[PDB]
Amino acid sequence: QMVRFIRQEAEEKANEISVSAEEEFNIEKLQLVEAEKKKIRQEYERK
Amino acid sequence: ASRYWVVSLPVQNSAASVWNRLQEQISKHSFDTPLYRFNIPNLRVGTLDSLLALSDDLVKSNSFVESVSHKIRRQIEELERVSGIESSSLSVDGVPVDTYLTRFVWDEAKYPTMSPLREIVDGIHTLVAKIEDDLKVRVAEYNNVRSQLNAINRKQSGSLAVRDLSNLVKLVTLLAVVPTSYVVPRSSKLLYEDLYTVTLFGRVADNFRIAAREKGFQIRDFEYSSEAQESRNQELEKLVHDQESLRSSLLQWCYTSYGEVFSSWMHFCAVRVFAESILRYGLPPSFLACVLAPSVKGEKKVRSILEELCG
Repeated sequence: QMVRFIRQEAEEKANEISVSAEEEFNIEKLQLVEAEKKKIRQEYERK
Repeated sequence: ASRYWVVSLPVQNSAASVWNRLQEQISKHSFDTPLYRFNIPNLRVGTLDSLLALSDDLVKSNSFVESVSHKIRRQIEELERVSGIESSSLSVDGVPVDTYLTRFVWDEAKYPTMSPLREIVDGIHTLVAKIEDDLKVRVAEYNNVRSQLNAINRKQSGSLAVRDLSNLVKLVTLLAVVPTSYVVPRSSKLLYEDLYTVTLFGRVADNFRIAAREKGFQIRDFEYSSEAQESRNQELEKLVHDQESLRSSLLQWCYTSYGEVFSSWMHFCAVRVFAESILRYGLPPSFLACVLAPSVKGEKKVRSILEELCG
């Protein structure tokens, strides 16, 4: 009966991994969307 | 084997009917004494001090001969496959015991130098020591082979405390429990019989633990793959075969070295003939004694004959 439960456990592990990846995705996106107001002070403000 | 059994009598102290009768036509024929000898003097002999030094070193020479004899009689025979070298195969100085003891031809240039034997005796002793060292090397090789023998094959034949992978069934583990229903697919039966297998499954540890060690008698773990056990058994068989071959082929070389040691002992007896001649007669080597392995009655008769030079 736990043969099908193995699939459920694998699905739960994959869902947890995907949830962690998505949670870090917002931070990764904000790492570039934000703080560029500082990097533009060197990329173009130097000009 | 047999220790030294040579008689002591110079040329001037022959115990036979005549001085030259020691070799043949002696009264020993009537008593069936196997005594026989043949002269083989060296080129020259040392002085009185040299004779005394040789007599002193004769004790060490006899000790070395005894050590070689003990090694040859023990290492070869104990292997139960090296004692196949008979008297002819182990002939001393190229002649069997019938002829080796009847002559001193071993005094040729092989072990000694066919020269004043004061240092030639030491040289022959060193050669015999080298031969004994080779025999000891062969014995050590035989011991290492026996260490290779009694290998992993000495363990149990599977489904037991040791080497149980040979009887493995190859979520499950090698249990072989010698004298279950749950969510897990416990409806199974492994091939772990050399023993018995029980219903178990890795999906839920309840059935697996119950079958393995939970109740009754705990099972014995073993390697999962029987290929490793088969390889270990094959290696053990190969090591046993190699040990047997060494006891039959390398120990055949050991038996050849034992025959060489017998030749060295014949040379030592030839030297001891001249040593006794110097001790109880003049310096030049000349002896009329004999070397054999007679019975008690024959030795007593020889002593009665030679009582003119008793100790």
